[PDB]
Amino acid sequence: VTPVSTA
Amino acid sequence: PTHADSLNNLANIKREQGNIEEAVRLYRKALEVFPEFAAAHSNLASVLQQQGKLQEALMHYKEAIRISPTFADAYSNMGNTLKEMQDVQGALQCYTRAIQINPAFADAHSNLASIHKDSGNIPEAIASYRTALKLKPDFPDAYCNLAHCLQIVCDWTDYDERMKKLVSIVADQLEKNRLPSVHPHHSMLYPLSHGFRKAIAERHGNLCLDKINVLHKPPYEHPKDLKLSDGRLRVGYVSSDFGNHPTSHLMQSIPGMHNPDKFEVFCYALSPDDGTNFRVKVMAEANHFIDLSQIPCNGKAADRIHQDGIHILVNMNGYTKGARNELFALRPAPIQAMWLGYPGTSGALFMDYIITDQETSPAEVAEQYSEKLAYMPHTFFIGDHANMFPHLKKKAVIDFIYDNRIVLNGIDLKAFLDSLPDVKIVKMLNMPVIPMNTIAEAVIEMINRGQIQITINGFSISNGLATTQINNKAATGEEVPRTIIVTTRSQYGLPEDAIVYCNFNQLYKIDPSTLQMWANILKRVPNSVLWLLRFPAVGEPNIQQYAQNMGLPNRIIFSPVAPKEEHVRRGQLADVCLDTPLCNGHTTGMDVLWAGTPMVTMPGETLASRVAASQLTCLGCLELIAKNRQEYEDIAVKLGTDLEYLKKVRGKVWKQRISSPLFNTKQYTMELERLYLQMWEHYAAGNKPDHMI
Ligand SMILES: *CCCOP(=O)(O)OP(=O)(O)OC[C@H]1O[C@@H](n2ccc(=O)[nH]c2=O)[C@H](O)[C@@H]1O
Repeated sequence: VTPVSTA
Repeated sequence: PTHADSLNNLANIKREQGNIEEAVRLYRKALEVFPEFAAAHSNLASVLQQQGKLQEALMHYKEAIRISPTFADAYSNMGNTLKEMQDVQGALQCYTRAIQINPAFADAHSNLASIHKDSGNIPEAIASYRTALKLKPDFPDAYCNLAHCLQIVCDWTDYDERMKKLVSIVADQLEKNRLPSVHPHHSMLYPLSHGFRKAIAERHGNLCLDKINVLHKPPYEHPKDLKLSDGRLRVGYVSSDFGNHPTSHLMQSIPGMHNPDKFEVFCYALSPDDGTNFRVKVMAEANHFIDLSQIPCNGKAADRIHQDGIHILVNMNGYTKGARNELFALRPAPIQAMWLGYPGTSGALFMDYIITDQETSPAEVAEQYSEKLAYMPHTFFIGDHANMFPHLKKKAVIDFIYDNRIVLNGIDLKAFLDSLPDVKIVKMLNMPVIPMNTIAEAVIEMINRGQIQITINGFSISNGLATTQINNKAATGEEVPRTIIVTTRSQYGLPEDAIVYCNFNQLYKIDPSTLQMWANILKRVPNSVLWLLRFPAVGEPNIQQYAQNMGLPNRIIFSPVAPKEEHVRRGQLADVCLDTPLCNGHTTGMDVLWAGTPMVTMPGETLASRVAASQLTCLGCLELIAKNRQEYEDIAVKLGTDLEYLKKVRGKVWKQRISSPLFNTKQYTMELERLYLQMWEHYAAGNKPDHMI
């Protein structure tokens, strides 16, 4: 639900 | 058969070298000589998977298993292919089958651990990685992935020993020219040298170069002037994150604010349309929008870019999820620049510039980066907050005078306040104060009862906890709220009569040193609390315990992760934000400043550790930047005790979020445009890339 900056 | 073994063994070595085309040819030769060669099928499948030929890979994994039904490694690797196809059920069925066949098979446990982590099951991922390491104690991939899992939940058992071992693992892998087990995006979290971080990045960039070399493409011919484009510089923004993602929340207004007399904007999406207004806006406002998710072959996708005639191709992913840096390895444009989405160097020769600034990336540390520095004049950071959350430009309060106990925001706030009998205006430009009367009591009652909304004098008054029930697009930041929203400390269990320090970052950005600084601040400021997020919830008891051991008595209050608009709005309830020095709030930094909340930071050496200082410098609040840990503590404690000084600093942030360049997307775009023309004119005169200040 909460998009984040990820590898 | 023995002839087939020699071909297979050679293929395996060719693959390790990155000679993918030759590896495939040899595996196919091995199968021609010995058709029932299970290992050859499985190895061929693995290289086909690497090339993105997922159905062909599957076919060969199944052939390997038909030949040898107990081939656990085939099932394990087939699982990875199914995971890449978004078939999590199929992936778990394969991993669990592999582990059933051979419970001592470390690689399978490690693959299972990864899918647990990706699914949001950190405790099971930890357990499966520990099984892998018990079975194979020298397993760099599993150790480093475990280290990140432990980081995510703030498990700091043997932290310093763990950090030393991570550095040791990287040294050893770099010395043997293997792909390092630490991911480039994670490298800023660990005490690695700048050389080691750059080298990690370079080796990951080289994986893309190996993949494109199969295609046998000549260098593309690049424009030498702007003749074919009517004197317009053609800029291509490449991103997997045109949609509901922090990067769109930063830059969705930029494409549309480009000067069409001098620029032609192409947006290359690497992701399909997610249905959100973020994607709608970039599609509507870019001069051209190209969905490269429909073109999975990187050769044809890179041709698609070269036809369009791009001058500057901008890499907004770096080594984040959804990247297709194979597109950049092919060099379809003459100038290729890293911008915004990735807080680090690519380490790659195929990227020419990194768009940064003097505060984030000072000239001293230019060896940290493989690219040349291209400075924006204030900060390279930008946020779309003025467009997304204009209801937070002004606020009112209810006097139960505090600016952050009970807060109202809304586009129609002025009209609502004008309908009320005895509103007091406090000069700061100004803050309206609703005195404790019947209307203020109606609002407080809505909040206390947990009601969704009420009506006062015909105005819609919404409970800030209920935004998704009122307008889900307003909750996500896709639409501006059309009601007046109420936000209170009591909604989050925060104290009415004490200082609230906040940090709204994912918990992985906190380390032992940081929590020790925060504890020291809290001990110096009686009754104050630290407000953190359940990001994720399984990190809470670790934080609370380590804080207990440092001497903190209910001084840390956790709240759930909120929808975007609520997250930004509730930052108005804090007095001060305490930034994470290991890796700063980036988007989260902009969020807190938009609420008018001062942020204390300590810039480090990495790009990721200096963004908050750059934001604050652009904002014009140099007094919030600490040079060492003592200064960080002293600044934070002064803000929590000297209440006139706090009022002054908060007033400064509140005004300067509008008057400074920080949230001014038009000014930013124009400055970015000047930088693009410098880059272009430098190249058009036959020069190679050089630093730009
Ligand atoms: C690509 C880096 C983005 O910046 P960063 O500050 O590192 O933020 P991430 O952790 O990658 O993403 C956080 C993401 O979540 C939003 N948020 C945070 C907290 C909350 O309760 N609700 C949210 O909606 C932030 O706004 C940010 O977009």
